[PDB]
Formats: sequence, C-alpha cells, structure tokens
Amino acid sequence: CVLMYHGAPALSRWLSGIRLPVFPSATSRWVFEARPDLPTTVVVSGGGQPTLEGPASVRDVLLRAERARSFL
Amino acid sequence: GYGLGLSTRTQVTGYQFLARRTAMALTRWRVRMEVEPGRRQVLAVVASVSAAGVICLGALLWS
Amino acid sequence: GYGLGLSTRTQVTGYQFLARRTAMALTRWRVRMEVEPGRRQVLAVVASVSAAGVICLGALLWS
Amino acid sequence: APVVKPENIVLPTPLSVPPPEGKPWWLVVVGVLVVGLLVGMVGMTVASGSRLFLGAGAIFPIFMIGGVAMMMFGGRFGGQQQMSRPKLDAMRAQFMLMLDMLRETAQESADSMDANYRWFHPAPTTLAAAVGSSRMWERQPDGKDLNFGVVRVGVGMTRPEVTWGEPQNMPTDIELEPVTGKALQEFGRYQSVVYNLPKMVSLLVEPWYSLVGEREQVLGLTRAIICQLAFSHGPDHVQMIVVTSDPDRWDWVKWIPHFGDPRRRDAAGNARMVYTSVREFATEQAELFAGRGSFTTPTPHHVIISDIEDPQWEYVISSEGVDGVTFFDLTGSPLWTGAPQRVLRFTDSAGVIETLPRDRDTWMVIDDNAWFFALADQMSEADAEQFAHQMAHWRL
Amino acid sequence: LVSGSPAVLSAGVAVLVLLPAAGLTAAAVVPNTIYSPLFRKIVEWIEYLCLMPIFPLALWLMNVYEAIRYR
Repeated sequence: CVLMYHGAPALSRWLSGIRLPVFPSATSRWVFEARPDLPTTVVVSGGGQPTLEGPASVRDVLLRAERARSFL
Repeated sequence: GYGLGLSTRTQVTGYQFLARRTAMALTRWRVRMEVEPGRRQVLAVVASVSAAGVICLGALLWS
Repeated sequence: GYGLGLSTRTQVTGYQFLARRTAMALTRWRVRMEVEPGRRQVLAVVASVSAAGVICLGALLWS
Repeated sequence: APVVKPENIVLPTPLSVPPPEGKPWWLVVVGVLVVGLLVGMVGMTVASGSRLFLGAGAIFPIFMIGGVAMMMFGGRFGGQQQMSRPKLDAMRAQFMLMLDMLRETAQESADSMDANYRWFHPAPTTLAAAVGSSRMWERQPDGKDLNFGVVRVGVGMTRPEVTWGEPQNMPTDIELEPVTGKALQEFGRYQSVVYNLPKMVSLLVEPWYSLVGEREQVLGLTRAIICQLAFSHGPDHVQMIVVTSDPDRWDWVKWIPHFGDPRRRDAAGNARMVYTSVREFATEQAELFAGRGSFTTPTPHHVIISDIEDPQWEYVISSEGVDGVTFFDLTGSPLWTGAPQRVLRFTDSAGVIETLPRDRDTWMVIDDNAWFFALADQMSEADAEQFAHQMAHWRL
Repeated sequence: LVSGSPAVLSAGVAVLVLLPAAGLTAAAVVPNTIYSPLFRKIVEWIEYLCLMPIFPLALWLMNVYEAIRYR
C-alpha cells in the first residue's frame, strides 16, 4: 500500500480511460487541416428545441476527468 | 498509430513527461511544472528500495 | 570491379550498410531506416554467445 | 456596441533532438566481458572464503566513486547517455507553458468575437425583446452594411480574429521532438476555429437560395429567417413575399408588418404580400428590374419565398435573378438548385446545413466542395406567431 | 504421452486450450487498441531478453561446463 500510494494518480489516469496522444514516429506529416465537426446534443424533449453544439469528441475529457477523480 | 509498432526512446521519455504532467494536473490543479515534487519523492522511494537491496546483499556475505 | 581486388574499410561498412538496408527491404517493405531492430537483436545474439564464452572460461579455471 | 480585434501571433518553434546513433557491436562484447570478470572475481572470493580476499575483492574494484563523474565521457566514447533527460523535460515544460499563454490569448479573443457576433445576431427565441435593439440596421454602404444584408441562419465554426503566424525554423522530421511537435499540431488543428458561433448568410451575394431537406426542417428555418429579418430590419428597408401552395403553414405571417403591401389597403390595414401562385404576381413592380449584380442599396430589398413548385419561375427569373430581390426556394427543385453555392442541404435530421465554405468577410465562396456549414436555428410555428404578435404592436 | 501422470495431462490440455486462445485474444485486441510507448518498449525488449539465455542453457544441456571442469 505504501508503493500504491505513489502509484495511485497513475492508476487513476489509466482506469479513467484517459489516453495520452499517439506519436507520429515515422509518418513525417505534421499538418492536418481536418477541422473536426461539432457533435450535437438533441434536447430530450425534442420538439422545437434547436439542438446544441459542443466542440469535438474532446468533450468526453470533461467526463473522464470526473471519473479519474472518483477513482482516485 | 495503433498496435504494437516500434517506438523511439525519445518518445518513451516524451510519453513519461506527458504522464507526469497529467498526474500533476490530476492531483494538483496547476500545470506550471518548473519544479515537481512527484519525481523527488519517487526518487526517495527508489532510495528506500535500493537501500533495502544493498543491505540484503550485505546480509548475503555472512556464513 | 571484378575479381579479388583490394577494398577499403569504408567500403566494407558501406557494403554492410547496403546489405542491412536490402535485408530490411526484404523482410519488411519499408526502407525508412532511422531505427533498425535487426541490428539490435543480432547484438542480443552476440550477447548470448559472448556470455556463453565467458562462462566457459569461468568453468576452465576450476581444477 | 461590442468590440472585436484581429491579431497575429507566431506560434513557437518546436524542440529539436538528435536521433541516437546506436552503440557498436564490440561495446556489447566488452560489456559482457566486464560482467564476466566481475562475477569471476566475486565467485573466487566466495570459493576462497577468507575475509581478507572478501575485503580485497570489493576494495580494489570500487571505481563507481569516480565513474559517476566519468559518465560525462559517455558522450565522448559513444556509450548510452540517458542523463540528458532532465534538461529536455524542462525544455518541454517551458514550451508547453508558452503554448498555454497563447491558448488563453486565443480564448479571450474568441470570447470577444462571440460577444460581438451574438450582439449582432441574437438567437431566434431571444428576438421577442422587440424593442430597443429592434430594426436598428441601416441602408447606407458604410458601417451597418457589414451586417445590413446578412442573416444569422445557424451556429457553427468560424476562423478566429487571431491569425497564427507560421512556426518558422521547424526542425526536420527526424529531429522533431515528439511531444512539442504533436502539441503544436493539435494547437493548430483546434485553435483553427471558434466553435458554436452564429453562422451567417449574406443576402447580397447570391441571386437566390434553395432549401433541400425535410419539409418541417426547411419551414422552421424559413420562419427563423423571416423573424430574424423582421426584428433586425424595418419594414421600410426590407419587404417580404411568400408564394405558397399551403397557406395554413404561412398564416402566422399576416401579423408581420414587413408583409404589408403599402400600395393596397384593406380593412385590416396594409395588404398582405402572400400569394398562392407565381402567376398570382399582380405586383409587376418587382419584375421590371434587370439582372442582379451581387454586392461587393435598393430601396426595399424584397425577399420572395416560394414553396409553390411551379415551372413558371424560370420565365420571370433568369439564370441571374432580379436586381433588388433575393429569393428563397423552399422545396428544392432542379430549377433553383443549379448552383451548389446556393443550396443549403439538411444532411442530418437535427438540421445540419451543409453548403460551400465561404469567406467570413466577403461571403464569397472559398472552395467548391460541400462541407459542414451550420446547425439550423429552427423555430416553431408557435414561437413565430408569438414574435409576430409582439411585432404587430409596433408601427414606427 | 511419455508420462502417465494425470497432473501432467491436466497441464498439457490446459496449455493446449489456453495458449492459442490467448493468441486469438491478442489477435483480436492488439490491432485495434492504442498502446503506450513504454509498453511497446517492453514488448520489444521481451524479445532480446528471451533471446539471450539460450546459448548458456544450450551449453548446460551439452554439459560443456562440466566436461571443461573435469577434463
């Protein structure tokens, strides 16, 4: 448990499914203008609600962080 | 970059750096990283383990 | 350049380089060569053989 | 009114790192020999057992007391050198903090742009304020003309007012350090746009638009457009026409003063400029103009809306249009869809408009490929009717 | 087959049914997942570390060390 106290932030990163970026080890292309489009959240009543917009898949970081905290 | 493809040692340290920076962002809520006690105390752990190993060897030499 | 004419050591390494690059082109189908595991594992073989030799000498000293 | 400012910020240069060359084969042989000697010595101390030999065999090979310093010659002889790590990690951290400072600068710029755009382009629901900020846009080609002929149609991406200057002096792709390089890639990728700002259509650059998709999506967007124009532009600057086969869907527009024909009067006031057929054009006043030149201002800018699906438009409408009038083709047909830059296509059920990417400033098409444009600010009939009951209260 | 121990039988059938099943799971998982550059170095070094022992162990099988100690 004394070791585990030191490894507890790392394990709580790992269990929360946060994953650090892949690295372009040999692809040699660094510019990508793909501009990821909005995921859009339809309001559950549906009728007459103009649907809302969030910036990307990266909106799941806000969930994963709160999970990491709960693990830790 | 899926799968078990090769990786360079500069990427190994680059990932370990991003892991430490994310750990500091997790336990504290600052990412200014000019000094980092996490490393310092895991080095203290390493000192504890290596000292136990050394004394274990020093115990082996008796007969 | 036929026959058994002389060759310089810089040509010896130049040929061995082209041999490794051709071997990598043969087993894999990429020739980007910034890192090469072929060398790394033949070094591991060399470590195995040299360790066996060393232990064989360490065995010789007993009588 | 709010403020907004363009900026130019050069991105920092990523770190460089020389790729390791790899140790020569003899070094491995030497290492194995050194370990062989060490184990041979200690083994012969165990086999000899006398405490003198057990002392001597450790006392003479204590070399690490200097070798910890002599590690510095590793970079001379070419041994493994993992020890440069701390300096590189400091460089990484430093670069990252610099990037954070740039990111927060982008954030504050994007907040300024957001405040400005939403001030100029409130959401359709919020237009029920109907006083104070109502009808405040102006004819004259300076100032308000930057937003006189433009309508908020949805929300979506736009390019920021900060401009990312090139990260000059990029190292070569083998020297490029993975972390800082990847981080800069991600910065350029995501700070390329501000998300969920009002997306705008300019009425002054296309002769018409044609609306392709599901009927209630198209109608809801059309009601939103109409109420946006009605709030933002007075009846003296913009007049409106609806040509329809289904007037029950359009019964709410009677309250809006912009549909009032100043020329014909009835019991209720001005005549409603809603017609049931293109043949029912008894105006002939919007149909004596010439072909239309896209602006780069007519007295009223007539907006004619059609969901009649009549082949007779192509007579009074050429390939180029009419001068002071912009058109909106509901129920998208091959007559009106002859220009993809004019087609707003509901690709997803929520009302995702795709069309061609246009320049934020000139509204001119930048490239011909259809792409994500907006999610439409669709509005219900009840909200439109409610806004119309608000707008009917005013006569200025 | 050579040994008649039921424990040997159980171990043999266990490895025969698990190890290719583990290979199947590896084949299904590995190409889809990401992995950490550190783990990728461990999975590299696993190779060299399982390479190295074989020559000393081979010499143990020939009893070269015992012959050179005695002869």
